Amino acid sequence: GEVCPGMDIRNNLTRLHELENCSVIEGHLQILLMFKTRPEDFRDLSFPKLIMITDYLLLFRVYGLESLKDLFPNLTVIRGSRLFFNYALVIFEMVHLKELGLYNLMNITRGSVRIEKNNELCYLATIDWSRILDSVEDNHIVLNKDDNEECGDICNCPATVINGQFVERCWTHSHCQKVCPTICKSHGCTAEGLCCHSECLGNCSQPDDPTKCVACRNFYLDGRCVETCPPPYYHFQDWRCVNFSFCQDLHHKQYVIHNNKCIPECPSGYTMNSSNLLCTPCLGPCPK
Amino acid sequence: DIVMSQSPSSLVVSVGEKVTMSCKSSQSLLYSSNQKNFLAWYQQKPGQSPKLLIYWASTRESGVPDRFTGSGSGTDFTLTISSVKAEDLAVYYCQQYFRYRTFGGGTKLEIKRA
Amino acid sequence: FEDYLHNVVFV
Amino acid sequence: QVQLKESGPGLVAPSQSLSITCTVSGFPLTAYGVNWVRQPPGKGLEWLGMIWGDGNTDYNSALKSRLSISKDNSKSQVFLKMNSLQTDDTARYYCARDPYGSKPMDYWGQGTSVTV
Amino acid sequence: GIVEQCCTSICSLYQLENYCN
Amino acid sequence: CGSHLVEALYLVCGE
Ligand SMILES: *[C@@H]1O[C@H](CO)[C@@H](O[C@@H]2O[C@H](CO)[C@@H](O[C@@H]3O[C@H](CO)[C@@H](O)[C@H](O[C@H]4O[C@H](CO)[C@@H](O)[C@H](O)[C@@H]4O)[C@@H]3O)[C@H](O)[C@H]2NC(C)=O)[C@H](O)[C@H]1NC(C)=O
Ligand SMILES: *[C@@H]1O[C@H](CO)[C@@H](O[C@@H]2O[C@H](CO)[C@@H](O[C@@H]3O[C@H](CO)[C@@H](O)[C@H](O)[C@@H]3O)[C@H](O)[C@H]2NC(C)=O)[C@H](O)[C@H]1NC(C)=O
Ligand SMILES: *[C@@H]1O[C@H](CO)[C@@H](O)[C@H](O)[C@H]1NC(C)=O
Ligand SMILES: *[C@@H]1O[C@H](CO)[C@@H](O)[C@H](O)[C@H]1NC(C)=O
Repeated sequence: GEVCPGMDIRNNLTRLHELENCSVIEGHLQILLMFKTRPEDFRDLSFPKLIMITDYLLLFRVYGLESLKDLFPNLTVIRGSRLFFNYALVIFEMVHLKELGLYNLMNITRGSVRIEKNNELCYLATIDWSRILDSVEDNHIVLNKDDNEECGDICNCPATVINGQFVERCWTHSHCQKVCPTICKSHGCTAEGLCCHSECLGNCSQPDDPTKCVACRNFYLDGRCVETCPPPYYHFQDWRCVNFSFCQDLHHKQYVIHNNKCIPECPSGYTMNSSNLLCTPCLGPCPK
Repeated sequence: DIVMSQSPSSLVVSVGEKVTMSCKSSQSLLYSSNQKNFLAWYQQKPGQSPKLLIYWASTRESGVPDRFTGSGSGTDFTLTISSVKAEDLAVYYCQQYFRYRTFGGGTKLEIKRA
Repeated sequence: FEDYLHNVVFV
Repeated sequence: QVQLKESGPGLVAPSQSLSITCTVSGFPLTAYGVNWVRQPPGKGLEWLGMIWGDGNTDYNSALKSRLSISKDNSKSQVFLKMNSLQTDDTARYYCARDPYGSKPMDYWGQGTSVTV
Repeated sequence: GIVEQCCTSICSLYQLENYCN
Repeated sequence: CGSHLVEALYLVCGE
């Protein structure tokens, strides 16, 4: 599809069109501070092309927004290479939000979820988070309408044992939470429940095929999901492989190479040799 | 491209026993970024085209029985066949896939009878 | 945390 | 459905060139690499070259410009082209798949006979 | 930052006006 | 002053 930069969208909705053809946002996505927006500015708006965010997803004080089901219906993985505090998902003082509707979100690699102070918000206790996040211990979901024991939640779907009773699991009235059988794990499955290929992440358009993943689990290179970048390719942004040249181009006007990774900075104990971008250990103490 | 060397040129053994052949490279094959060695083992049952067996020098290919067991790290590698069954007879080769790809001179396995 | 949030989300 | 088969001319007189077509099916050539390997009868297996998903090429330095590897991805074909052969080039020629990122050489052709 | 400038410490106008998007 | 800091900042902007 497209890989675009981590964005910061505020005030006017107009800036939001910068995302229209994007499939992966390399970095984070932050949409915030829109005080004059109304329901009807969203009833015609969608980003079905966005499948993955590499860092974190963050929504804060966006008014008139009632569900995300039409905003990001097909976001499937959030990778959490960088986190906002400890969070890979932040839903905060999202006044007007009724329901989440990320019915396609299968996995949040790394981070935790913080969903707080969202009066109006239900369909939260109807989600089994343990099917999306590794560590849910540090989940922080309080002070939503859902905490008032008074929610009209309605969904067919499966029930999990999170509490002292099984609980039907769904996102909206018309979308169940997808659960893959236990041993498929993080790889995803078809509607029947045949496991997708083991190097795929959340979903696949076809079973048993590493070019037909919906979001690579390890690294992406040249169409396929792979275990690792072979040389002469370098690990980038902890999700995709590139050659020396790509990495170099970025650096010149602040990327460097070390451990076969392309990274912003040389790690401690190392200085940057000028001819080759390669971090080398220091001759005596490091001035840095 | 680097230089691979195997030993022996040929070996013989009878049914039931374990077998270990060796290989060596002119450069270290352990990939830093994931801690895996970039080496392969292939078996070629004779007259037929060869079959992939063991990659990252220890990862077993699906459809290979547990009796086949890969080892070694750095520049020096070994392949092990624990408990020989009848049609285990083949010529085995080492391949590096670190930079480009090159094969070893190979080593032949034979089986003992009358 | 609300602390974090502001400290960081501001031009 | 991963399958490879090589098309050799079989018989080549010295000082003339070798053109082999590896025809693959079941997978996209835009997403995997392909290797060329030969074996003279009862001798070793020899790596000749590979072509990556992106058109990138690797040749054994042994081949001093003698080797050219190119492709037609829309028609699932890989072309090896090798100049001015001698009798020491008498061998069985294979292409084999290369899942570079994840695997080494999975799936081989049955191999085609070439004699000089 | 703003949270230290205008919450722990109690603020005034300019302080804020400067901060406006 | 938490939530109000957000409210008060808006007062100021209209922006
Ligand atoms: C969602 O999908 C993932 C598969 O991608 C799935 O499994 C988890 O995957 C991650 C990444 O491969 C594993 O995390 C690593 O495990 C080791 C174990 O000791 C850690 O030490 C690692 O830490 C390193 O990597 C960090 C981040 O990448 C670096 O910041 C740090 O410097 C370290 O170098 C690393 O975290 C993880 O093991 C599995 N998790 C489990 C529980 O198996 C995950 O389960 C899927 N989630 C759900 C809900 O399905
Ligand atoms: C190193 O890596 C980069 C990034 O992967 C390579 O970029 C690739 O090369 C070409 C040249 O920029 C890209 O576009 C081409 O553009 C013209 C448009 O005028 C078009 O006619 C071509 O068909 C082609 O699309 C190409 O898309 C791009 N590939 C990728 C995966 O990003 C770069 O070339 C690499 N360098 C080497 C030496 O391999
Ligand atoms: C999306 O692609 C079309 C191609 O015609 C183009 O018109 C449009 O500007 C693109 N938008 C973005 C944000 O890249
Ligand atoms: C996964 O991809 C398939 C094929 O495009 C599609 O039918 C399905 O809606 C997607 N999402 C889920 C959650 O299965």
